[PDB]
Amino acid sequence: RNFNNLTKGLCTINSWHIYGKDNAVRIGESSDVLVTREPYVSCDPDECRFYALSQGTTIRGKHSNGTIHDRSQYRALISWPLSSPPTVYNSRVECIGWSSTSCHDGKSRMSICISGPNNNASAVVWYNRRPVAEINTWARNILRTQESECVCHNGVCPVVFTDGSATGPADTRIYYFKEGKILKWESLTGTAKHIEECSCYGERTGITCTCKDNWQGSNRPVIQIDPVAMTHTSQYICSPVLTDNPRPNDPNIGKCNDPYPGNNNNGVKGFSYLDGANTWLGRTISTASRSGYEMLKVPNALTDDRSKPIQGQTIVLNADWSGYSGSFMDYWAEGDCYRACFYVELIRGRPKEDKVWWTSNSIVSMCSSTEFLGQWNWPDGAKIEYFL
Amino acid sequence: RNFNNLTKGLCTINSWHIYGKDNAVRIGESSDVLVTREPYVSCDPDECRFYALSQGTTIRGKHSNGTIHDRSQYRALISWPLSSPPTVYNSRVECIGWSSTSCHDGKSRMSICISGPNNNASAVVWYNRRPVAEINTWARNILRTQESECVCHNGVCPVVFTDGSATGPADTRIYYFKEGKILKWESLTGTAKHIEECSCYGERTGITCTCKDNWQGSNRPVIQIDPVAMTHTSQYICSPVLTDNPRPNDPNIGKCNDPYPGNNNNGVKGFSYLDGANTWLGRTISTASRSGYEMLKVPNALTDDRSKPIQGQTIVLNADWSGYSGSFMDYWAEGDCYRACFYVELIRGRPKEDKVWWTSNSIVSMCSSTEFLGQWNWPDGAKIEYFL
Amino acid sequence: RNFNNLTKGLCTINSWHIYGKDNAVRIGESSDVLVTREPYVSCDPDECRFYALSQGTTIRGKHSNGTIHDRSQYRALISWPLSSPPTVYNSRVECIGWSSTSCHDGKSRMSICISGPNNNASAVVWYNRRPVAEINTWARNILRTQESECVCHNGVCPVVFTDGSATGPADTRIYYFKEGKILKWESLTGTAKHIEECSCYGERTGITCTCKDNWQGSNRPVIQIDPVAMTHTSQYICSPVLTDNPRPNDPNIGKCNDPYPGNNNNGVKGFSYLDGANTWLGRTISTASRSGYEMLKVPNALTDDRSKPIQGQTIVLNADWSGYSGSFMDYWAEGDCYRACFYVELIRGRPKEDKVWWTSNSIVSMCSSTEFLGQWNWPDGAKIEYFL
Amino acid sequence: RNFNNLTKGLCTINSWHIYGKDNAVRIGESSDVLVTREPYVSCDPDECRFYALSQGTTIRGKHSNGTIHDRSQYRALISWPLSSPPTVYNSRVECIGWSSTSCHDGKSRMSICISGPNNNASAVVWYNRRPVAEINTWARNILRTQESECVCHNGVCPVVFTDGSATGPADTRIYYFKEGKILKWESLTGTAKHIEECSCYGERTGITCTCKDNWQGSNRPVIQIDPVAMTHTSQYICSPVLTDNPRPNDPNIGKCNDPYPGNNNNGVKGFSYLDGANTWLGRTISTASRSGYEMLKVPNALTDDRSKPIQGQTIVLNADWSGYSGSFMDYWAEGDCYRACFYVELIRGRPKEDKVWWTSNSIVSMCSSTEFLGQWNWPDGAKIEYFL
Ligand SMILES: *[C@@H]1O[C@H](CO)[C@@H](O[C@@H]2O[C@H](CO)[C@@H](O[C@@H]3O[C@H](CO[C@H]4O[C@H](CO[C@H]5O[C@H](CO)[C@@H](O)[C@H](O)[C@@H]5O)[C@@H](O)[C@H](O[C@H]5O[C@H](CO)[C@@H](O)[C@H](O)[C@@H]5O)[C@@H]4O)[C@@H](O)[C@H](O[C@H]4O[C@H](CO)[C@@H](O)[C@H](O)[C@@H]4O[C@H]4O[C@H](CO)[C@@H](O)[C@H](O)[C@@H]4O[C@H]4O[C@H](CO)[C@@H](O)[C@H](O)[C@@H]4O)[C@@H]3O)[C@H](O)[C@H]2NC(C)=O)[C@H](O)[C@H]1NC(C)=O
Ligand SMILES: *[C@@H]1O[C@H](CO)[C@@H](O[C@@H]2O[C@H](CO)[C@@H](O[C@@H]3O[C@H](CO[C@H]4O[C@H](CO[C@H]5O[C@H](CO)[C@@H](O)[C@H](O)[C@@H]5O)[C@@H](O)[C@H](O[C@H]5O[C@H](CO)[C@@H](O)[C@H](O)[C@@H]5O)[C@@H]4O)[C@@H](O)[C@H](O[C@H]4O[C@H](CO)[C@@H](O)[C@H](O)[C@@H]4O[C@H]4O[C@H](CO)[C@@H](O)[C@H](O)[C@@H]4O[C@H]4O[C@H](CO)[C@@H](O)[C@H](O)[C@@H]4O)[C@@H]3O)[C@H](O)[C@H]2NC(C)=O)[C@H](O)[C@H]1NC(C)=O
Ligand SMILES: *[C@@H]1O[C@H](CO)[C@@H](O[C@@H]2O[C@H](CO)[C@@H](O[C@@H]3O[C@H](CO[C@H]4O[C@H](CO[C@H]5O[C@H](CO)[C@@H](O)[C@H](O)[C@@H]5O)[C@@H](O)[C@H](O[C@H]5O[C@H](CO)[C@@H](O)[C@H](O)[C@@H]5O)[C@@H]4O)[C@@H](O)[C@H](O[C@H]4O[C@H](CO)[C@@H](O)[C@H](O)[C@@H]4O[C@H]4O[C@H](CO)[C@@H](O)[C@H](O)[C@@H]4O[C@H]4O[C@H](CO)[C@@H](O)[C@H](O)[C@@H]4O)[C@@H]3O)[C@H](O)[C@H]2NC(C)=O)[C@H](O)[C@H]1NC(C)=O
Ligand SMILES: *[C@@H]1O[C@H](CO)[C@@H](O[C@@H]2O[C@H](CO)[C@@H](O[C@@H]3O[C@H](CO[C@H]4O[C@H](CO[C@H]5O[C@H](CO)[C@@H](O)[C@H](O)[C@@H]5O)[C@@H](O)[C@H](O[C@H]5O[C@H](CO)[C@@H](O)[C@H](O)[C@@H]5O)[C@@H]4O)[C@@H](O)[C@H](O[C@H]4O[C@H](CO)[C@@H](O)[C@H](O)[C@@H]4O[C@H]4O[C@H](CO)[C@@H](O)[C@H](O)[C@@H]4O[C@H]4O[C@H](CO)[C@@H](O)[C@H](O)[C@@H]4O)[C@@H]3O)[C@H](O)[C@H]2NC(C)=O)[C@H](O)[C@H]1NC(C)=O
Ligand SMILES: CC(=O)N[C@H]1[C@H]([C@H](O)[C@H](O)CO)OC(C(=O)O)=C[C@@H]1NC(=N)N
Ligand SMILES: CC(=O)N[C@H]1[C@H]([C@H](O)[C@H](O)CO)OC(C(=O)O)=C[C@@H]1NC(=N)N
Ligand SMILES: CC(=O)N[C@H]1[C@H]([C@H](O)[C@H](O)CO)OC(C(=O)O)=C[C@@H]1NC(=N)N
Ligand SMILES: [Ca+2]
Ligand SMILES: [Ca+2]
Ligand SMILES: [Ca+2]
Ligand SMILES: [Ca+2]
Repeated sequence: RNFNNLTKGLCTINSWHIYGKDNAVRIGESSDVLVTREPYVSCDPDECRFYALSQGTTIRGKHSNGTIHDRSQYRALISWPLSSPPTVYNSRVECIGWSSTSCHDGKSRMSICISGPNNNASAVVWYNRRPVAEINTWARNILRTQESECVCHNGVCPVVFTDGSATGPADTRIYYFKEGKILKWESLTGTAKHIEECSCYGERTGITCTCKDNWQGSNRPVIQIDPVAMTHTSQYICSPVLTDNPRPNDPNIGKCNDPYPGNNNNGVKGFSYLDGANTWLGRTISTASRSGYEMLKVPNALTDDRSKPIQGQTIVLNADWSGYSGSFMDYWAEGDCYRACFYVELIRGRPKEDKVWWTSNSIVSMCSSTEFLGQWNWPDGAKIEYFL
Repeated sequence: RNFNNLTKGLCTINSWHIYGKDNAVRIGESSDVLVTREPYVSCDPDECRFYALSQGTTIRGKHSNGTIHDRSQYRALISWPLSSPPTVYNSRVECIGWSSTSCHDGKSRMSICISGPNNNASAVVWYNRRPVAEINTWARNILRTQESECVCHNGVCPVVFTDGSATGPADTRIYYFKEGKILKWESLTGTAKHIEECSCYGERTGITCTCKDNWQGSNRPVIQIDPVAMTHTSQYICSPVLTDNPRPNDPNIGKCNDPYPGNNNNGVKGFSYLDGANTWLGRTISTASRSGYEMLKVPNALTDDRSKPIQGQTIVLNADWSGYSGSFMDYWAEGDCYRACFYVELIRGRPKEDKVWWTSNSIVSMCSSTEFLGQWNWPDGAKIEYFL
Repeated sequence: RNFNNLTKGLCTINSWHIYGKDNAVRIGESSDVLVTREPYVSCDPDECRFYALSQGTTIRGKHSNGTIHDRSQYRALISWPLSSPPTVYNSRVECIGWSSTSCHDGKSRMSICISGPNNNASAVVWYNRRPVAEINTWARNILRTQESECVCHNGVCPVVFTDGSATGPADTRIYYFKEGKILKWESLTGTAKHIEECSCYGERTGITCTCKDNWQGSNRPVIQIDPVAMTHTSQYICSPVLTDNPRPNDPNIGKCNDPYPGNNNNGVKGFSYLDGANTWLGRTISTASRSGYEMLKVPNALTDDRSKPIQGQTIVLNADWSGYSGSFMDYWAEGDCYRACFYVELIRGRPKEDKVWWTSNSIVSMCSSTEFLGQWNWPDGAKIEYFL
Repeated sequence: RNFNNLTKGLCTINSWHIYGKDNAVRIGESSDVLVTREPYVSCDPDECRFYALSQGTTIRGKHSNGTIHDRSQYRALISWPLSSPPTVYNSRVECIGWSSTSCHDGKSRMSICISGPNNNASAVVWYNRRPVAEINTWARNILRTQESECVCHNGVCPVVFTDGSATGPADTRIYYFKEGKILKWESLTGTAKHIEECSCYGERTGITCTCKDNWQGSNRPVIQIDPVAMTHTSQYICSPVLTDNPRPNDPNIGKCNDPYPGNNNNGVKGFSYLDGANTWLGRTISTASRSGYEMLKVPNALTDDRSKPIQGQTIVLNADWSGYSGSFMDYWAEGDCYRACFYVELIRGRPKEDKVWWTSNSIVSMCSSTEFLGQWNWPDGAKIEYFL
């Protein structure tokens, strides 16, 4: 086997087709399905799999009570076959913790899990299913990472971490791993003022990450990483099509180098594909809550502070709950281009649906098509009343 | 690995032997068995598997309520080991949607799933477990396909699709795929007046598909495909032994080039093996409903408008519910001929058994023998009262 | 891979050690464990597995009601990993039917299942997981076979079948298969007067089968098969240590060429290892019912009509229910001799325990040791009251 | 494949990072999780797995009643994927019995299980999943072994056994196996006065086992084995940091060649890594009961009868139940040193929590880091009240 190199550009995105859906909450009403949150998708050279942070209990289990909680000792990164639900009997534990990332370099997979109390957390870096390196908290305030896949080029896999405040300046670092070992790390540079939960993808231009500014911004910060030089830049998506949640209404001028104001101390993990005229942004439909999901074609969104949509696709109706979203691609597929993909976490239960005492989710996932395909909408599909 | 070529003729069919049976509804009374419908069987070079459209819930799950419904966002094509039931923990998701086909070309498997609303559905073509090509609705009226396996020759795998009315003229296309890519498509030609849910098999003569005319015909339309020239013809089975359901009683003269009249706007997926004196037709025993199943040896049924049975075998008693049926063969078996096989979907629940709120099925499957074997009958075997 | 040849003798049997136990009924009180009966064990070159006839329902399932029944359409030969229980999710279906045998020839496995009504049953012979040959009933009276593993030599795998009365002269045939194809069959010859449910093993001397005379005999008939010449002989175990059940008390003179009288029209499947001074016989402890199990070292039991035990080992206490027993060996193990093994079916439920409405079993299995090991006893271990 | 050789030293231990955790009791509240106890971890060259003695019932099953019991016929050594729980459907049975050890030699795995009544127990030695050798009880008083992994060097795998009194002098033997065959055994020599449940690890210096003195000692006996010469020595950990449970308070002078007095006829399985200045000892926090767990860096603990801690790490709070602990390492990992690892059994249920009628456990496991990582604590996490 050889390390994968990012040699292709993105395929032209003319619409999005259904890729995967697990219906986990529906099935888990009467099956041993693990409670999860913070899911994602990631491919090996021979298989693509769903990933998430388990809560170490099934949904029907009495221990599902209290699973709105983010960081217990009972959480772990698990993976399971594409579009199956995460069950006790089919889920493979990648590592133990409450914040994660994972990616295949073409030879083996690296998985990283962070665990610990708020003031003493640590990352353990796994490679080829063995622990290889460890990183202690540097700011003693909830060391945390992407919650979606990382990306590798010639064996080098950059990962974005943040340690420090969620409501003020924090200490973000970009680490560069190879075979699980730390080659290098660097402090965040550029104009992004706060970074969490980066969603990344790679193509010949390098690695592009769309993150969340939890502190002041409702536009999304972007980190662009050169995995050969092992350097990066940062800014915000310039477009006035704002993509965090909650967020203000879309203005006519966005902000390239500072947070667009209106909403503070909150946000949701999200993503974009930034590719000139082939640029597509994901966002919740609601400006107030994690409901609905849509894709919008916004030419040169990264650099054009006046850019507006010229095409779109609804993925989840505003009437239905969404959640985290992130990017991944099958780097090992046939063809001359990388097909952009994404997932949307469909959160069920607390805090929005409090008649149950649990919080979980299911997954829907799409990839791009060069056809202009008809659109459907893709709800979680479970009926909360059944769980009462 | 090499692409499979259709180099053999059918084995002589002198009776049918039991091949597989999953007892899914019996087992699912107390196990995490997924609700399904529209099942089939399909072989890889090293394994044969059961396939069906899941409803994204188990039978005992409260979400089984309402599963008479055909086209939700919670459906997916799944496969699972031969004669096991389709469980949450053993079912592999092939693609997402509510109409499907799948076949192995000798190197890898192609699976196709259609999803979307009635006026905006699309097919996604998967090859070697990756999405490769997409096809948008062309008539904006429930794009739909075979619901049983396709067949390949030297890498070319033809598939029959229909888009348009179920009760009048529609737009049927035959697509020719290789490695998931579209080589060619053509509009239906010939004398078949309406085409749905083709059941196909291949042999040195080419690929033969027996379909359903939902509009006016109670004889079955046939499409004969040359996978090298990538062309086809169509007509009806000439025999007065009528094989759709519901249907009129058998006359003494059938119809080769037009629907045999009596029953409109309904039908059931079915199959036949058309092979001169070695011809066998499948049909429900009842002329009114999906109950019973029998095989009848009807020499030259395809071409002889006076042909009658000279031998038969009961598969399911008229007292027991049947459903969809279709053809498949193990193209990778040893020997000098292809052994004809088929499955019968045994539907339980709604609309016929409405004391439960779900609709599901189990599978029974037979293959041909050159012996004249004794016959049994093969009911689903579940007791509805247990589910109350 | 090469066909296995029977080149070794039996290891010296000085005691029996625990080999496997699945505790199926205990576990099935609260797990999706299939109802079974007629179990056995059989090895591949890389794995040994448990086998049994499923009843197509779990024990806790309402369809377990009535499973005392022997021959429904819902039965199948299944296999599952050594010492695990037969669950819905881990059981592999080998073929469909209500009487079976199976064996690996060193290259692939042959499995045979019989299905059908009493007057029209048929065997389907599977090889490398595909149906290859079929055999119709020849006496129209419950065609039936070994219910434990067959044995192969240089690709030839003999199997004993019986068709006809259980209470009078019947038509027994020995079939010789290779790669699933019928090389030859012959009618039973020799002095055995009735043959059912042969338990076989192989060693350089040939293949030895210990069967059951259901009609008149409480001594066991023996069939000795030469798999090269494809011929056989038959007689009874000469020893007055009688090993059927029910049976009379042990006399001082046995019978070599006729049934030992006292009990008619009943019996249980059993086994022996007939090897001169290294001869060991299995039997129930009770003479009246299927309870208890013991091994007895009876020198030259096959040929000596005065032979008595000189050593023994209790396997299951008389206070505990037993059932069918049979022979198997790991033909692919290291060493200079074949280690004799056996299983005992531990039947729970009806008819002996009628407070439940089901009949099932678990498995215990032992192999021989050249040590003189201490003995334990091995009950099923389930408490019937828990199922009420 | 080649036999593994112990060619590396221990990595420098500066802290411990989370390695695995299965949350078995939490998950088993509503899933088919087997009741276990006496767990451990052991690696193959391509995978690391959890191991334990099943009780042949699930936790929610009614047969969980009475599982405080140590030695029934329903116990077996099982293994399952790292950090998954031991379920009916994912657990692989290694052998049958109520005391075990297991280890991979680089080519295949040896597993040993002891079964039988107290006065007639026997060990069966399995190699590459086949029984190879058997050992009868030599003292007729509960033949018993390590309850954690053994260690191999160039194909030779030493194992420590004890037969005889738990409250007085007993007969301990060290066996040396290769490919499951007995090369040699020897009686215990040295100054250890009672030996049970050795926890072993290997490094270039040889194989080091830390055991339990059940009779008089609250310091732990140590056996040091040369797997080439096949000889051993024994003594106690000299340190006054006492590590058995229950135990007296730590004095200022320990004992090298005799039991440190204060607590008789009890103890718990435990471990240490004895490596000069890189020495770390594990122990329960409580001196009275199996609660809490901590690691303490105690330079030259083995040889220095005045040695005290200079660093530590809490693993389980004193408020939480612990249990058995033992050593293992991934001998097949990359790098220039072997990374020390350990597991802690977290016992739930009886005798400490008697509102339930069962006894089971979950597992937490850590490995060493050369970083000085922040510490968390790792409770079982189940709420007993949920099981009522
Ligand atoms: C079968 O399936 C197919 C395929 O899915 C379906 O076809 C799809 O239909 C959907 C729904 O209509 C389309 O999505 C929308 O796309 C429009 C963009 O396209 C329009 O505008 C284009 C740009 O026009 C401008 O520039 C051009 C030059 O570049 C200039 O020519 C023009 O004059 C103008 O200046 C047009 O080019 C385009 O026309 C083309 O396409 C037409 C088909 O759509 C075709 O008929 C034409 O002939 C031509 O070919 C077209 O006019 C997006 O604007 C829109 O997204 C907005 O609206 C949705 C609600 O629907 C909202 O959720 C979005 O967030 C967004 O609106 C918010 O943001 C805006 C930007 O800031 C803001 O201005 C809005 O006020 C609004 O803001 C408010 O809400 C948000 C969200 O809550 C909040 O954050 C804000 O604060 C604020 O409160 C949709 O994405 C697909 O493109 C279309 N696909 C295709 C291939 O056709 C088909 O319908 C299905 N068939 C059936 C029968 O069902
Ligand atoms: C152990 O197992 C074995 C193996 O399974 C069992 O043996 C099997 O037994 C079954 C049941 O009897 C047989 O199935 C039937 O086969 C007949 C066809 O065979 C008969 O007819 C042949 C043709 O005769 C004609 O042509 C020849 C020349 O070609 C000429 O010589 C003759 O005079 C006549 O002109 C005969 O050749 C054949 O004889 C041969 O075989 C005999 C054994 O069967 C043997 O004894 C002879 O010596 C000779 O060797 C034989 O006479 C099918 O016709 C029949 O199917 C019809 O009937 C069933 C109900 O039973 C029905 O469900 C079918 O749909 C069908 O009838 C409907 O359709 C007809 C065609 O349109 C129509 O005419 C009918 O009126 C009827 O239509 C009505 O119902 C349908 C359905 O609801 C509806 O749609 C219509 O609208 C309308 O309402 C069976 O398939 C097996 O062939 C046979 N197998 C073997 C190898 O023997 C054995 O019984 C078991 N043993 C025990 C103890 O149980
Ligand atoms: C730890 O574990 C170890 C290992 O398991 C335990 O040791 C084992 O202990 C068991 C139980 O005692 C033994 O099983 C029994 O073996 C005897 C056979 O051995 C005895 O007889 C031998 C033959 O003697 C005759 O011939 C020799 C010459 O060949 C001659 O010298 C002698 O005078 C006589 O003529 C002796 O050689 C042998 O002695 C040797 O071994 C001794 C140890 O056992 C040792 O101490 C001596 O020094 C010497 O080395 C010994 O005396 C079997 O006969 C017996 O089986 C019968 O009894 C059981 C009930 O216990 C019954 O279930 C069996 O079916 C059978 O009896 C039925 O069938 C008979 C034959 O027809 C019939 O005659 C009986 O009347 C009876 O029939 C009735 O019941 C049946 C069944 O329901 C029914 O069908 C009939 O119709 C009728 O109603 C046992 O198998 C093991 O051999 C022994 N193993 C070893 C290695 O030692 C140890 O006990 C454990 N330790 C502890 C502390 O628990
Ligand atoms: C984020 O995470 C990090 C990493 O985990 C956290 O940092 C960790 O903090 C923990 C908790 O404090 C530390 O564990 C303790 O370690 C001490 C040992 O270190 C101390 O002592 C060292 C030795 O000093 C002696 O020798 C040196 C020369 O060698 C000499 O200089 C000195 O004067 C003295 O003579 C010191 O070197 C060391 O200082 C160094 O480290 C400091 C940081 O810790 C640093 O600040 C200094 O600058 C310097 O660098 C330090 O002083 C262990 O002694 C202790 O274990 C005892 O106490 C715990 C309870 O806390 C108890 O459970 C243990 O069993 C043990 O005490 C029992 O046994 C003793 C031995 O017999 C006995 O004497 C005690 O009385 C007691 O016995 C009683 O209880 C037991 C148990 O029930 C019973 O059996 C007996 O019978 C009896 O009843 C802890 O292990 C970590 O080392 C530390 N790690 C690191 C890398 O810093 C950090 O806190 C977290 N941050 C936050 C914000 O939460
Ligand atoms: C695409 C679709 O919904 N196909 C239907 C099909 C269809 O309604 C009729 O053929 C008429 O066109 O009939 C029914 C049926 O059992 O009659 C099953 C199919 N259900 C599914 N494939 N999901
Ligand atoms: C084919 C068949 O039904 N075989 C029977 C067998 C049979 O009734 C007797 O041997 C008499 O002929 O006995 C019973 C039995 O436990 O006595 C089990 C077998 N059940 C099954 N194999 N399913
Ligand atoms: C063979 C056996 O029963 N070993 C016991 C062990 C033993 O009783 C003591 O060490 C005294 O000798 O203690 C207990 C224990 O938790 O204290 C667990 C072990 N249970 C099992 N291994 N099943
Ligand atoms: Ca924000
Ligand atoms: Ca019709
Ligand atoms: Ca008899
Ligand atoms: Ca002690």
